Amino acid sequence: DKDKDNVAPRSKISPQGY
Amino acid sequence: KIEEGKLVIWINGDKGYNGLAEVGKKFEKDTGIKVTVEHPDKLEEKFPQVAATGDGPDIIFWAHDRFGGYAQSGLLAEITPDKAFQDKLYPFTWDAVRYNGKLIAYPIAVEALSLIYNKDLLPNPPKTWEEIPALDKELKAKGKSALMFNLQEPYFTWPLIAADGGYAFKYENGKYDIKDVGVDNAGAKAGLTFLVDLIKNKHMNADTDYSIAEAAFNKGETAMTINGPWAWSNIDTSKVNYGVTVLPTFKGQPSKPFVGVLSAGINAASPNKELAKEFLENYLLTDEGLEAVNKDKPLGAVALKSYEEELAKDPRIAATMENAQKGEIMPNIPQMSAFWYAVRTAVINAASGRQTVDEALKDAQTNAAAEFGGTVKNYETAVQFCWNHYKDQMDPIEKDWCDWAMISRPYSTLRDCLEHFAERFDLGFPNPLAERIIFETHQIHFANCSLVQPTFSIQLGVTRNKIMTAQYECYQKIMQDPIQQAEGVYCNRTWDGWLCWNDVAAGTESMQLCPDYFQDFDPSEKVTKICDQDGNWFRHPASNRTWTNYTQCNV
Ligand SMILES: OC[C@H]1O[C@H](O[C@H]2[C@H](O)[C@@H](O)[C@@H](O)O[C@@H]2CO)[C@H](O)[C@@H](O)[C@@H]1O
Repeated sequence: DKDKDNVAPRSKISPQGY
Repeated sequence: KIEEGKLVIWINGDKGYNGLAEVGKKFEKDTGIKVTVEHPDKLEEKFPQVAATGDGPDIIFWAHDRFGGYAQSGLLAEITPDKAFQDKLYPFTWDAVRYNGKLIAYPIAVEALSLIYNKDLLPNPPKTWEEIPALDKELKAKGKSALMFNLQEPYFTWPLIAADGGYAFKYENGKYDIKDVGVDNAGAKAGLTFLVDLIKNKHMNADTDYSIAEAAFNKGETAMTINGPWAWSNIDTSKVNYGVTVLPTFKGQPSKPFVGVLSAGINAASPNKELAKEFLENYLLTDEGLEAVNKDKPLGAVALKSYEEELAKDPRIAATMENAQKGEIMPNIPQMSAFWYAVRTAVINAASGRQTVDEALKDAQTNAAAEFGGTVKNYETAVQFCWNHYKDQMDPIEKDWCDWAMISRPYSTLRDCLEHFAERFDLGFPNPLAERIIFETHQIHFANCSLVQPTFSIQLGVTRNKIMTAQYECYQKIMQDPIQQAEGVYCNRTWDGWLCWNDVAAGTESMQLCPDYFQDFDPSEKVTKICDQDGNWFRHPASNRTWTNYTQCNV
């Protein structure tokens, strides 16, 4: 679980992202 | 159309545009010609887009590194200064704006990054990068930090990455071999590792940008920053007692900033080329014009010898040039746009932990090379390049196409490549061409597999594996079940980048739990996606891209 990436990329949550 | 009888000038928002407008005022007083100075966001990108259609400013200011690409695109007038005028500027500043043997812009001033330090916090700043961790530990005990600088732009991190042997291209015998690139090499890896370890150990934060670093320094919170001459005005206003000095060494060698020459080009589509020339030669490039801009935000070491001499005793300028001599003048060749995009992506990926430093640099160089040698010049060629690599990886492992352990890395790299180039070419992701490519692999490589789900018979990291497994399942499920059995208007099943969404009736807000991909996602919170009254998935109006709402996952 610490092997997961720390922070979801903000750009992918933004209106430009997914 | 660019309007005749006036001048529109673009220059970046960190430079002395108010001072430049005062130069414009003097021009208009004398000639009646109005000069408008603008500082659009992302102007180095905006210029080639608008000028390609014969629009844009009459005059564009940037560092010289972008100008060869502009010239190659047919966007710049060749400038024609006479011998007497050329003699007024340093030969090496003309060399920065000389491309294929022609002058493509007027050189204005030499910029290099320095180490800027707070004398009240740190009277003897560190000579080496290696001592910065221990120093930060001391400072943190007192509520301060050692170092903050812009991590978002690779300009600021390149000095460290180059120190032990990173390079863009080598200028030998008057030529650049763009096949010989120094992004993916041991020295670049060592310097990027060191940067990443600073972040891992909480001496720096991966999110730090220009504004955050400037504000921390100017408020007295951080003992050091890294910046150019333009930044000294705001420091002066803040009254921090600062010094400007040589950058720290890494592994015993100098940090090597990439040196820029602020330059001014004339748009090939301007109907005012003569006016632009007069402004640039006889108003801006004079002691009085350069003083006006410099008083607003410092230029560095100006190209005009008379004024450079006047200001040369500034120790901050001396420091600027000592750093410059340790670094390298940037190339001006067209490949620079792709070089910088590569370094930016590598740094972002490694600093966030998304990729290892080795993978980040290796992929950055692979995709940059695709552009440098002319194979990839748009998204259609990019997708062909990504597919061809993928095929080359899949062909020898045919008996194992149904084994996730053998195909996961090629399949993941396929998506990394398609998505890299989408961002590069200002497209969204997913997009219809990339989706067609992914469907094609499902058709030709995975069609004999018995299961919708991936199954087994270096590996991807935990997060990437979760995303790619979900992706595979989603495409396989679409392949399995194209039909809609119910009567009516329905959005179709779709992969959004992170999650699979079932087909649903028009006018539904579908909901699923947040995926467990990231440590800062709450897997009990919800993700929503709207299927509109016409049976199309909702597009965000800011982008016009199909858009899922993950905003609650992260809170
Ligand atoms: O970070 C990549 C970027 O680096 C340089 O841009 C500098 C510029 O030269 C300075 O004048 C100042 O404005 O900061 C910029 C960095 O944010 C290259 O000139 C530029 O082409 C490149 O994209």
